[PDB]
Amino acid sequence: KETAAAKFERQHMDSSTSAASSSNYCNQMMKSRNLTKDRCKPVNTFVHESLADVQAVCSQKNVACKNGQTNCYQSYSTMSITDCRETGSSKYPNCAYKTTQANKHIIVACEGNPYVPVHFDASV
Ligand SMILES: Nc1ncnc2c1ncn2[C@@H]1O[C@H](COP(=O)(O)N[C@@H](CCC(=O)O)C(=O)O)[C@@H](O)[C@H]1O
Repeated sequence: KETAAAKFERQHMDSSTSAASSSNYCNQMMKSRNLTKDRCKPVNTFVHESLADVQAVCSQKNVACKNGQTNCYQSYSTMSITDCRETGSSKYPNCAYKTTQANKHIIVACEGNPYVPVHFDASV
């Protein structure tokens, strides 16, 4: 099946643009990345940095993960991100999201060889 590293790129990487322009970004992105298939995925973040810059986080600030593992890393720099969060009114199969652009540090869990993000833990 899809590796954890590949799923991360699918769910969280969008190096295309440097930021969210349109208010339908999330609606569009959540559909295309297969995140509205069976249910509406309620919350998701996309990172608008290069894959190299994101993978480099795995050699930055080591921190605990939410689940208590210690293979999580905080980015030294703030990154361009978009937070997608389902509206109060959203109902499958017409999944509806609010798009919010931010610049924040990301925290990711890293694993494997090469040692790359496999989970998006938080932005801060
Ligand atoms: N440290 C951990 N290492 C590996 N898996 C973990 C860890 N911790 C939990 N999992 C479980 O494996 C999934 C893979 O991480 P996602 O990037 O897909 N999921 C984000 C939602 C996306 C967002 O927030 O933008 C999240 O739930 O934070 C987690 O949802 C959790 O069920």
